[PDB]
Amino acid sequence: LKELTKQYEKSENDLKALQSVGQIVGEVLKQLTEEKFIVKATNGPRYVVGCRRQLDKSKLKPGTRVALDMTTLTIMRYLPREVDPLVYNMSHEDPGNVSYSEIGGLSEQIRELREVIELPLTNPELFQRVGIIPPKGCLLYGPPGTGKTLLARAVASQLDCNFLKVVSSSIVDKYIGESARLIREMFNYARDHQPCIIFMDEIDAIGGEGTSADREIQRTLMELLNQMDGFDTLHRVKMIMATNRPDTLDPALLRPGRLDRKIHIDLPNEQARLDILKIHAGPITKHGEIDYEAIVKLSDGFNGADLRNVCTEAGMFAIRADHDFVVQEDFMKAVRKVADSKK
Amino acid sequence: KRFKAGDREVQRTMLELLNQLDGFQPNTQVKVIAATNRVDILDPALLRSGRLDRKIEFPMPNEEARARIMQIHSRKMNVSPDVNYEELARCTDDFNGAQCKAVCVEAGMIALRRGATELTHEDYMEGILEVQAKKKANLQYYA
Amino acid sequence: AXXXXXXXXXX
Ligand SMILES: Nc1ncnc2c1ncn2[C@@H]1O[C@H](COP(=O)(O)OP(=O)(O)O)[C@@H](O)[C@H]1O
Repeated sequence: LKELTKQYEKSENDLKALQSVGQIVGEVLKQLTEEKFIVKATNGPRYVVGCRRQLDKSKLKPGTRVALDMTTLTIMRYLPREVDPLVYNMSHEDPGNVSYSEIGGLSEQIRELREVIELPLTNPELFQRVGIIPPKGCLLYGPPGTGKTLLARAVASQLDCNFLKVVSSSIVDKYIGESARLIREMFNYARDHQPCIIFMDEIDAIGGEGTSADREIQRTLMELLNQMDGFDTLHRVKMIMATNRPDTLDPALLRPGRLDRKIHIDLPNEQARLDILKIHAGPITKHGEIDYEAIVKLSDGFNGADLRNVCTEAGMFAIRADHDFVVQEDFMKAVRKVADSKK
Repeated sequence: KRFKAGDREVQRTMLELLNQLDGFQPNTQVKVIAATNRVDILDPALLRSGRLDRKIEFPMPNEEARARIMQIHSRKMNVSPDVNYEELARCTDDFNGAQCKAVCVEAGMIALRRGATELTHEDYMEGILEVQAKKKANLQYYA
Repeated sequence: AXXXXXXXXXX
């Protein structure tokens, strides 16, 4: 009888369930009085509805989802904000957890970028204690592939703050005013999701003359510049716009509260090649000893992005050969493969 | 890429596919491969970290490749044993592989109109003119 | 160059 009882009791809830009706899910959009709202069904007319007596008058603020009754059209209970990956914004792109230690040979540069970006977000007291508005924005310039993005990605991982990555060159679309609009949606997106490191990729495109299209670049800079030092809201989000060419960038863009700190990140540090390989080499099993030093000179002017491949490409050499890397002979050719074939 | 327009249905299809691709981790036997002829219009989201990131590059074939490519699509035909496929490649430039097949198919046809069985070298060359719509006329000032 | 664009309406 005990087995029959637990199933029978669940069945009794189901008999009640058959009775229960559905609520037309909708969103509130105004509050005319203390008993009247203007609710919109998800794909439905806008009904003027009241709220059930056992509801919080307040909690129902514009934007607050509700599920009104299907006949009374009186709201019966709030609901959480709908969550779907319908977002068009990289914002959800988790940086992923990357420790500062993983970027290699940028101790000073990483230290600086920590200052401007990390500080205003974590210990604002220091800035408000001295009375200066928190610094906002870091301009990371350096040779391509050196790893500007990663440092900007680790900073997000330490702070646990949402990161939005914009390929700046892409934002400059051909049709007029699209280019300003993409920048505008970025900062407007930030207001909704705080705090977000807005990492702009090569910024030479938008910042740095007589043609219709030669002033669209001019307009887009003005939109970028305004959204920073701009009436609206000053905000708490930070931007890490990184370029490859710092002479091109316009003067206004490099200012105290409008993007400061020209952190230079040159090709992997001489010693870094070790650290970078150290941080990027060890993962792959490789019992054999390493003459890293020769790999260092075997890899002069290496982009660092190449160094990541060096070890990985070596793994493919190992993926053929056998299954365990036991020889530096591998990195040598791997260094070549990540040089002549990386040209 | 992206764009209330009527493209908010395909946008759901992409994000759905975007969703699952990141849903499953590597180490699995669900290796994915996708093909596109215009990679300048694809979303950056589609190619970021856990999505099609190692991107395969398909070039327009080189001259040696064209000589080979024009061979594979000619095996099932009775091409004459003296057809310097190499020489054909030299005359066949800026040719996508498919067009490199078009010469083979056109080569067989051109033989047909001439009532031959084996495709001579000339038939192949006439294809290299009719694959690109050109009409070879013996201009006079050459001699 | 810079191209202004019109638009239709799929019903
Ligand atoms: N100096 C570096 N230290 C660590 N990783 C690096 C470095 N340079 C490149 N990488 C690797 O390359 C990617 C980061 O390069 P990225 O930041 O996009 O270069 P850049 O922004 O300078 O063009 C990551 O996969 C990272 O592991």
